[PDB]
Amino acid sequence: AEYFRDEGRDILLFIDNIFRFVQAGSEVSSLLGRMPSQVGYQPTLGTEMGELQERITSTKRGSITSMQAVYVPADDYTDPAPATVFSHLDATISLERSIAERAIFPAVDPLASTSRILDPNIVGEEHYRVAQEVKRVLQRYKDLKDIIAILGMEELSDEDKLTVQRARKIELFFSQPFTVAQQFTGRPGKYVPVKKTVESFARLLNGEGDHIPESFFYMQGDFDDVLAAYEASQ
Amino acid sequence: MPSSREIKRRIRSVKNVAQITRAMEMVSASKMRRAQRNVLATRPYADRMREVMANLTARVVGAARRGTLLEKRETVKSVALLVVTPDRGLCGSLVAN
Repeated sequence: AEYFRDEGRDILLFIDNIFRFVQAGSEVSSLLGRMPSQVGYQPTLGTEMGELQERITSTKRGSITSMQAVYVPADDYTDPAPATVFSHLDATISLERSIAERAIFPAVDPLASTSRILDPNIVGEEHYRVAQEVKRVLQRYKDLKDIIAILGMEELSDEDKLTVQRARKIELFFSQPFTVAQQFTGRPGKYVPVKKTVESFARLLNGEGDHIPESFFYMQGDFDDVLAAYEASQ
Repeated sequence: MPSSREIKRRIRSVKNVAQITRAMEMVSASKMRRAQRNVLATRPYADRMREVMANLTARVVGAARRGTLLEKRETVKSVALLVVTPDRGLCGSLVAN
């Protein structure tokens, strides 16, 4: 890839399971007689990660738009390999088993996923405001999860009830049918532009869709698809 | 794995929650039994009052504006509502309903 980068061509780099790179390095280091660190990992984990990851960076001659996948052993995000990967990124997406088991198959955790360009100057004022309000509502839901688990929804205040309902609708709304996932979900693939995503989530946060039941936000496109489905059900 | 100590503290907190809710359920059952006894003790008075009122209403027909509180006042424009709600929460869907 560096040849095409150095001559000016843009590069889309997909590296699948960097953790496999790390695990291979760990097995080799175990066979090389090095003294292990933490959970059986190589002492040179940070330097190996730096050696691979620093060559991925885009430069002034050409740009590499990297999209890596990182396996997490068990579900431990505190494992040394993903932890070393975390600091080498401009955008982090976290996939949670709890969200995937709840059938929200684009199981991205919005509270555990960050990005550097999530700035009002870079991406836009409305985009930043909508994303931060969505994250705030989801954080309030995460804080009230223990209340809802045992007491139930009825004990919360009216504002807290509305926040939790909006958060559940937001959690269901993040699910999106994919073109490559037509075998699992019997729905056509859906492409949603970033402007439509921002507008739909702004409309969801404004109050529109409060009368709509939650199940109509599952595996839809923008808010117009949710409205069309709700009107079809009527 | 947050920590063994932190999860143990959470276990202790939820066990205390379970004990508190069990005590609340027991005292709520006792209060429900006492309230049912009070309702059954009040019921004969209400039954006698209802029977006397039924006899009196069957006696009077077509009176001067049919009494005052018994008046079927047409052109209803103002309605007062007496809603009764619990003094404290933790009832469930009752207050919301």
